[PDB]
Amino acid sequence: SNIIKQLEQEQMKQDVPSFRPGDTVEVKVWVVEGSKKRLQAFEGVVIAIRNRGLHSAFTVRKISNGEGVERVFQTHSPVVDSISVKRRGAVRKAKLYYLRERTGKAARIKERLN
Amino acid sequence: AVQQNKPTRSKRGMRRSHDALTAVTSLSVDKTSGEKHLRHHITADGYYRGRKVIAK
Amino acid sequence: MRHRKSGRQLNRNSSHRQAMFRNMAGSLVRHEIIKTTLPKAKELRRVVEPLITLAKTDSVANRRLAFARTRDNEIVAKLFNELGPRFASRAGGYTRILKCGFRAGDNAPMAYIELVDRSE
Amino acid sequence: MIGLVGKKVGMTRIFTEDGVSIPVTVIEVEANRVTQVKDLANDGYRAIQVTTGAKKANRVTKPEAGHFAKAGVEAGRGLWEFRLAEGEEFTVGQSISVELFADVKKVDVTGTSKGKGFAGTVKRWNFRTQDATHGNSLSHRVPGSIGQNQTPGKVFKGKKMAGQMGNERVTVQSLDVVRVDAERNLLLVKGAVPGATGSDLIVKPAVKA
Amino acid sequence: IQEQTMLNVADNSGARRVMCIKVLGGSHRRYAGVGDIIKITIKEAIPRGKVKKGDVLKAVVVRTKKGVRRPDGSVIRFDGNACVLLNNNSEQPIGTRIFGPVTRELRSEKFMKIISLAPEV
RNA sequence: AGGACCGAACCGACUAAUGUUGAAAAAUUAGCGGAUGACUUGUGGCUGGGGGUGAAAGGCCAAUCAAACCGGGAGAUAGCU
RNA sequence: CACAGGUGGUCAGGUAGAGAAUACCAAGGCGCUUGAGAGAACUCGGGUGAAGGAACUAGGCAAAAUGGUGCCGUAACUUC
RNA sequence: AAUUCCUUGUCGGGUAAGUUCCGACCUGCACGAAUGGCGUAAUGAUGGCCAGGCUGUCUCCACCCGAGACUCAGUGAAAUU
RNA sequence: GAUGUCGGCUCAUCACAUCCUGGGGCUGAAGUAGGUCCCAAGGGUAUGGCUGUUCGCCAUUUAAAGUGGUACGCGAGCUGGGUUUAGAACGUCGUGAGACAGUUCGGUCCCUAUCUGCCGUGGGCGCUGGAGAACUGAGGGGGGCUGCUCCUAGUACGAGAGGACCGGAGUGGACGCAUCACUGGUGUUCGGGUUGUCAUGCCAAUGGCACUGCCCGGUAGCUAAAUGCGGAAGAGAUAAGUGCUGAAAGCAUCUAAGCACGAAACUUGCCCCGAGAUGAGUUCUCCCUGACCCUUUAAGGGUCCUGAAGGAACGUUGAAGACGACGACGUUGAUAGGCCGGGUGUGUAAGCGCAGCGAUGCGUUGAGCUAACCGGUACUAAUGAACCGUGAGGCUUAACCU
Ligand SMILES: [Mg+2]
Ligand SMILES: [Mg+2]
Ligand SMILES: [Mg+2]
Ligand SMILES: [Mg+2]
Ligand SMILES: [Mg+2]
Ligand SMILES: [Mg+2]
Ligand SMILES: [Mg+2]
Ligand SMILES: [Mg+2]
Ligand SMILES: [Mg+2]
Ligand SMILES: [Mg+2]
Ligand SMILES: [Mg+2]
Ligand SMILES: [Mg+2]
Ligand SMILES: [Mg+2]
Ligand SMILES: [Mg+2]
Ligand SMILES: [Mg+2]
Ligand SMILES: [Mg+2]
Ligand SMILES: [Mg+2]
Ligand SMILES: [Mg+2]
Ligand SMILES: [Mg+2]
Ligand SMILES: [Mg+2]
Ligand SMILES: [Mg+2]
Ligand SMILES: [Mg+2]
Ligand SMILES: [Mg+2]
Ligand SMILES: [Mg+2]
Ligand SMILES: [Mg+2]
Ligand SMILES: [Mg+2]
Ligand SMILES: [Mg+2]
Repeated sequence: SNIIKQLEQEQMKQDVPSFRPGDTVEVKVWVVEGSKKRLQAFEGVVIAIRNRGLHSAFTVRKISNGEGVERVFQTHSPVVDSISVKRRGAVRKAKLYYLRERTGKAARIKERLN
Repeated sequence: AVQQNKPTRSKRGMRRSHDALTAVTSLSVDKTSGEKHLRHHITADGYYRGRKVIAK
Repeated sequence: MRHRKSGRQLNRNSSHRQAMFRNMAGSLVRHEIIKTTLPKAKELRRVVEPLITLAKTDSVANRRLAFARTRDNEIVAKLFNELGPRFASRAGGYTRILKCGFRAGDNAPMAYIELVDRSE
Repeated sequence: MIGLVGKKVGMTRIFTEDGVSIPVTVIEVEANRVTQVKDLANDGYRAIQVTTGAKKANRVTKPEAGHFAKAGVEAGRGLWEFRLAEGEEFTVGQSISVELFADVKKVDVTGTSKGKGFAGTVKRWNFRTQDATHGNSLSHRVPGSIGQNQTPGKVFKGKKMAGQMGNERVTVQSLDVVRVDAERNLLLVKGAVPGATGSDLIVKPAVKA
Repeated sequence: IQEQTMLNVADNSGARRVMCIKVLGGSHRRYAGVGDIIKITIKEAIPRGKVKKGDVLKAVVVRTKKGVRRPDGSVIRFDGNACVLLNNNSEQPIGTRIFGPVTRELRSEKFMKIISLAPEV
C-alpha cells in the first residue's frame, strides 16, 4: 500500500476526462484486427462506475445490431486510448442496471444540462 | 450409542487428569494503598494503579 | 471465519444490538459512570466517543443527527453543552474502563466505563 | 542458486505496451544478511543462514543477540537457512539483495498459508453435498459413509474428514518475474502466492524448468 | 453453455429457440461460450427456412450473457445467448447471413466465414 | 334459492421439514379441505361386553379392543424356556 | 411437570382495511425462572445469489412463482 | 385395460433419445352387461403423462442474519454395563 | 432373548482375468488404422431419455466410458422408488372366510458415541545442567490423466486415395493448490428510495415496528464462475522384449562364462509432515562459579542465603483460532479502541433562499452521511512488581593437555 500505490500512482494515466452514471462517452479502443491495428469507437451509456485507483471501469451500454451489448473498460488500460463524452445526462443514481430492461422511450435519460 | 463395558474407576481418574484447577500466579498489590488486588483491575474499594477512581 | 471483521455481535440481532447500546450510551452520558460487562463496555466505547467527537460542534444538524442516534434530546443537550466543550480539546480517548469483573449470577466479567473527566 | 526472504503485500497490475494487464504479487526483499555459514566440517552440509527484518532489539533473547553478535549482528524477524552448492559466502553479513535475481525467470515463492481452521469436508476436500431436499434428514453437507463394513473393520488412514484447513508452507513453483527492481527492494511475479500480506516468504529460483 | 440451455439463432433458416444437448470438447466438459462448437436441436424453426424443428446438428456460440474478457481485463457482454448452426459433417456455417455483432474471438481460420458478415467486432 | 362460490372465527387433517431419551405417549412450523350445513358446539340423558354403537375401518366403547376394566374359579394348563 | 397441547360464554377503541384478515397502536398485560462470552465443523429457521433453468428426483419433493379492485376479453365441451 | 402371463406385444404421436403417457390393432393367459356394460358435463388435498411460468431441485456450491454446537459460572439426566 | 432387503445418494478401498494412456512379439502388419498374445494397476475411466431398477435398449459425447472383491462395500451416514403388515379394487381360484413369486391407488425409517478406528488439536513426561534458535533427514504422505492443432512432412510409405515414425512447439478438457489484483456473488455492521402505522407537542426533521417491512446499490472480509501455478525433464534398477560375443552340442544359440539397451509400474527427482528417529541426532548463541549440618556414607537427606537465561501469568490484540495452540504489542509503545487526513460507497443532507395554487423543481451542493480499508496520531486501555525456573552438570574408558 505505502510501498504499492506508488507502482500504481506511477502507472495511472492522468489523461482522463470527467464522467457520470448518465453520460454517453465514446470510448476509442485499439483492435489490431488482423495485420492492421485500427481504433474502434464505442458509443454507449455509463451505468456502473470505477473508482478504485489504477483499477477502474465504466461499463457502457450500447445495443448494436438490435442486440443490447455491455462492455466494462479498464480505464487505465493502454487499449483504452482516448475517451470522449458526447452527452451528459441527469440520472440521480450510481448504478443504472435498471436499464437492462428499458429500450427506447423507456430507456430515455434526461440530459444533464447545467 | 452407549458404552459396552462399565468404565473402570481408573479410566475415569485419567480422564480427570486435566480437570485439575489452576492457581492465580500470585496477585499484585496497590501503591497508594496496601490493597491486595487482582492485576489490572479495581481494588476492594476504589484504587488500582495508584490514584483512586470510583467514589468511595 | 471473522478474518479482519470488525464489530462485536454479543449474542442477538443487530436490531436489538443497537437500542441496547443506544440506551447504554445515553446512560453513560448521564451518570458518567457505569458497571457493565467488559465486552459490552469495550464496545459502548466506540459508540459514545463518536457522539462526543460529534458534540465538538454546536451546529444545528450535528444536533439533530445526534438526536437520530440516542433518541434523547435530554442527553443530546448534555452533549454539545457539557461533554461537548468538556472534550473540545480532548484528542479522542474520552473514556476509561476500570475493570473489576466477576458478577454473582453469572461469572461474567464486569467493568467500570466512565468519562475521563468524571472525577469531580 | 540460493533464495531471498521477503514480505508479501503485493497483488496489482502492470499494463504492457501492447495492452496486457499482468497480475503481480509485490514481494519486498530488504536484502538478506548471511548471519552464518554452514560447512561439512562443523555442520555436515553446505548451507547459508541469513536474515532480512529488524527486531526492535527489545524482544530479542540474549541468546539471539549473542548469535547475531557472533556474526554481523543486525536483528531480523528471524533466521533462514539456504542450502547452497559450489559457491560460498562470507560468514559475515555479506548483505545479499533482490539483485540476486535478474536473469532468473524461475522463482518459487513459499508463504505460510491461508488459515481457515474451521475445516469441514466439502471445503477442505471438495466433497459432494447430498440433495438439499427430496428428504435427507440432517444429512445435507456431511461426510456420510467413511468406511465399508466388517471385512475392512476399521477406517483406513488418510481418510479425508474435516480438520484444520490452512497454516502450512505450500509453495507455487514457476511464476514469471515481472520486475526485479532492487533499490526500493522489490520483486514482482505473475501473481498468486500463499500468505496474507506481511507474511514471511521464501522466493527462490524454480527447481523445475 | 451446459446441457439444455436455450440459445438464439445468430444466422438464418430455422431461427428462434434451439436447445443445446451436449457441450463438445472433451469428457466431463462443463459449459461453453466465446466460440465453441455445441450440439444443437432446433426447437422453433421458421415455416420455410433450411432446417426444421427436431433437427440435430451443431453450432458455434457467437454470444453469451457472461461475456468475454481480454488481457487488460475489460470484458464484453451481450444480453442473451446467440449461436450459429453449422453443417454437422464438416463444420462451417449453413446460413447465408449472420445477425447481431460478434466477437473478435471468432477470427479463426475456420470461424472466418462469419466474422466477415455485416455486424461488428 | 342453493348439502352454491371466495374467505376469518369455528370444524377438519392432504403435503413437507423439525421433533423421535420430544415443548408433546401424535404435537410445532409453513402450506391445505369445509365454512347455512348429512354443519358446528355447551349441559344432561340412553344403549354394557359375545353385548353396545358403527355413512363399515373390526372402527370406537376412559392413552386398553378379532371380544373392555375390576375381583374371583386360580398355584388354569405349559410333553417348552 | 410452574408441560409450545385441550377448554364453553360475554365484551369489542384508533389508523389503514371488504372484514372479528392483516400491520401498527389505546385501555390493559407482558419480555415467556439459567445467565456471560465466542463468532468453529455440523444440525435447525431464514435472507441474497453469476450463467444455465428440472439437467434434480421414483416423483418439480421442497422451494420459487401467482396474489387486489375496476374495465377490456375468454376455447373444446355442456346436463345450458 | 385399476383386468395381458409371454411384455418394454405391434404401429402411429410426443422426445435428440419415452419399459411411463396418448391414439390405434385384437393374439381378451384370464372384459362384458344392476357381485352392472359403455359413455358422461361438473366436481376431486384422487392415479398417470405433458407444457408455459418459476426457481439453489440440480450443474456446484458462495456469502450473510439468527437458534444450538464450542468457552465460563450454577443446577444436573439417559440407555447401557 | 432381532446380523434391517433391492436400487439410488455420499464416501470409498483392494485385485488384475487392463477399457484408455505407456513398452513389446506374431500378423492374412504398405501407410493410416486394426487383429491377437506378452508386460504393465501410475493416473484416468460420460451426460441424458424410458423403467424402482441393477441391467438393458436409445440419443449424444470421450483418449476410454474396464471386469471383479470389500455383509451382492456403504441406513447407530442419507433416501424409502421396488419389496412382506393392517385400507381398497381388478383379473383369477375357492360355496366361503379368504388366496396369488399377478396387478393396482394408499402406507410413521429411532439412538446425545464409552471402547477400537479415522480426522484434527492440546496437556504431561522423556530425551541426563537449564535455556533461545537453526538444521540434519530415518522414515511417512501428496502428486502421477490426457485431447486437439502446428512444425517435422504432405515427407516415409503408397497405384492412388490416404498418410506416419522420431523428435519438437502451442493451446485445451477434467482434477489439484493457492490468492482476491481483475470479472462478478454476498455483504441484516454503509448510503439511499418507498408502502402502512406509532411516537418524538405541531410544521419541518427523524426514530420504532411490519421477513433486514418491501426494495435499489455497495466497503472490508469470505468467495467461484475470477486469476496464477502444477502433474514434467532427467537419473538408477528393471518387465515383456531385443539383443551381442559364446561353448556344451565340428555348426547353431540371448546365456551355460561374460556384456548392452529396455515402460505411466519399482528407487529417485517435485510438494508437505517429520528426532517419542526412546537408535530421542546435529550446529550457533545465552545463564547460574554463597555458606552449613544430619548423616545408618558416594547414597544421600535437610537448612539458610540465593534465584539467572528463559518461561509462564496478566493486559491490549491478530488475515491465528472451537478451547488449548501459534503470532504482534505492553509507556524503551502504534497492540487494540478513539481521533485526524484520505479512500470507497452511496448520491446532492438539514437549514435557508427562490419559482409554482400545489405535488414539486432550481440554488447553495456534487452535498450530506460513510465499515471491517490506507496513511498517521499516545487521547483511553495495555502498572512497579509478583510467579516458575537455580547456584556449574553421574560414572567407566579413550583422545588429547598439565
Ligand atoms: Mg426488525
Ligand atoms: Mg425423521
Ligand atoms: Mg482385524
Ligand atoms: Mg358451500
Ligand atoms: Mg370456503
Ligand atoms: Mg356431554
Ligand atoms: Mg381407546
Ligand atoms: Mg380350579
Ligand atoms: Mg401359573
Ligand atoms: Mg415457566
Ligand atoms: Mg442464479
Ligand atoms: Mg429427468
Ligand atoms: Mg438422473
Ligand atoms: Mg410443493
Ligand atoms: Mg414460498
Ligand atoms: Mg421431460
Ligand atoms: Mg391405450
Ligand atoms: Mg368384472
Ligand atoms: Mg360401478
Ligand atoms: Mg452446551
Ligand atoms: Mg457447565
Ligand atoms: Mg497380465
Ligand atoms: Mg444410464
Ligand atoms: Mg450390501
Ligand atoms: Mg437413521
Ligand atoms: Mg415403497
Ligand atoms: Mg387388505
